[PDB]
Amino acid sequence: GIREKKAEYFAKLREYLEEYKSLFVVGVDNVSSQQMHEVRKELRGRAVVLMGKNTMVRRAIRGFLSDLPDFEKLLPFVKGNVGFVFTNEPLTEIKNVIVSNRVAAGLTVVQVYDNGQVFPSSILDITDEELVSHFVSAVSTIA
Amino acid sequence: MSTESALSYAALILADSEIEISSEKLLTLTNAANVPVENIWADIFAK
Amino acid sequence: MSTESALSYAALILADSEIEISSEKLLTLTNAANVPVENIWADIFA
Amino acid sequence: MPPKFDPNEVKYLYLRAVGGEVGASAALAPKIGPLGLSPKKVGEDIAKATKEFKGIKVTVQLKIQNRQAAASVVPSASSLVITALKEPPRDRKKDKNVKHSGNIQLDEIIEIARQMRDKSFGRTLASVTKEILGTAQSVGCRVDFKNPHD
RNA sequence: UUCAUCUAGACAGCCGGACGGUGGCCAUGGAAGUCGGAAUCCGCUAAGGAGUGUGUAACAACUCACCGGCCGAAUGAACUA
Ligand SMILES: [Mg+2]
Ligand SMILES: [Mg+2]
Ligand SMILES: [Mg+2]
Ligand SMILES: [Mg+2]
Ligand SMILES: [Mg+2]
Ligand SMILES: [Mg+2]
Repeated sequence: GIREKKAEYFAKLREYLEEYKSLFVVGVDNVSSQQMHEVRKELRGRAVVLMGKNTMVRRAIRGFLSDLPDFEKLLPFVKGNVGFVFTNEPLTEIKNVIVSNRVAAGLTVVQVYDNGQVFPSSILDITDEELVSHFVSAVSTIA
Repeated sequence: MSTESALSYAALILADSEIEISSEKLLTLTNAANVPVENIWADIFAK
Repeated sequence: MSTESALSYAALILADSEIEISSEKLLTLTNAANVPVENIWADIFA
Repeated sequence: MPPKFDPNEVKYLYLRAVGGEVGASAALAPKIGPLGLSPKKVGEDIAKATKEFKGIKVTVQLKIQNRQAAASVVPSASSLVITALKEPPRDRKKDKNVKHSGNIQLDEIIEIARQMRDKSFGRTLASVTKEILGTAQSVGCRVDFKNPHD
């Protein structure tokens, strides 16, 4: 009955942890029912976002710590009011669909997953400025 | 810098700069970055 | 140069900047080096 | 050139747009008169949105879904009395329930005519759906448009 | 004592969301969830009733059912002597 539906959630959750190779941890503090319903329409193509209770995810994560292991250290991020955005797109393009659009006075990206990695979405906000002047400012340390 | 030390030792060694490239280096110099500080180099300095 | 980022890079990660932590580096990456090139990098260092 | 947005549904012949039109210096019977050029197809409830540029009679009556739905019934009469209280519950519109959701300008917010037209069929709380039918869970068993629609 | 809920996070407390078809249909001065007749459909959903109440002339505004954040382990009913 209620074991019924919860287990159905473990199902469609486990399925996204496998299929999609990437993941965002977004925070929807406040954020209307109308805001969310329109980040769907914006990301309908590639990404798909899934929501739920904290205590349902800390378990389901560990519920399969067997296979798919590096979702393990996703747990010290699945606290507060969090949400999941699974995708198979590049970095930058997705985050700005989220971080920006349908914001009023929007939701926030707090951590990103890509094959056992934990991006702060702050080392993702790169502009080839400290990355081009490191393939060159060290070339003056070579010339 | 942390994500600009071995990445610069990659921006002055080997040849190109693939994801499977620096990962056989930082995980070989007995001192890697953070694995995510590495995959970033396969994004912010492309081509 | 090639041994300029393997004998000057292993000198910041605690490694014998010589041929055990610079020439074997080429070996641990499938690259044909020489027993007198890193030595030519060891000499040019002085 | 000025700008605004006011909307008032229903549509009989063409009648006062209250105080919202008033403190704007449109007119009473004139804003209602330029709302006849709109209310013409159909003749039973609409959804008009009048635009306001200084004094502009822009009665662009945007498409009401329950209206493109109700209008897909038959015809008969127009006003006054109907020997009781009027009725309209028969229309087939089998492949017109989705040709209506197809007219749902983006909107829908779902999986094309699969979910847009399974809800427009639901919006029919007045007609009789595909030929001889009803609604409810006879929508979950639909096979048309969709792949052709999307 | 028994039965039911509960670490797959209950109960209670404070706190967030409380959506789209859509002012759904008859009906009328006007009735858009809320004087009122009959249905209670879908979408999207973690969740949102074609609507619990407050309220407007009719919208607004608030509230709630429903979901969540926080916490951390008990809670509900029927009994026995
Ligand atoms: Mg309201
Ligand atoms: Mg009322
Ligand atoms: Mg639902
Ligand atoms: Mg217990
Ligand atoms: Mg008693
Ligand atoms: Mg007893």
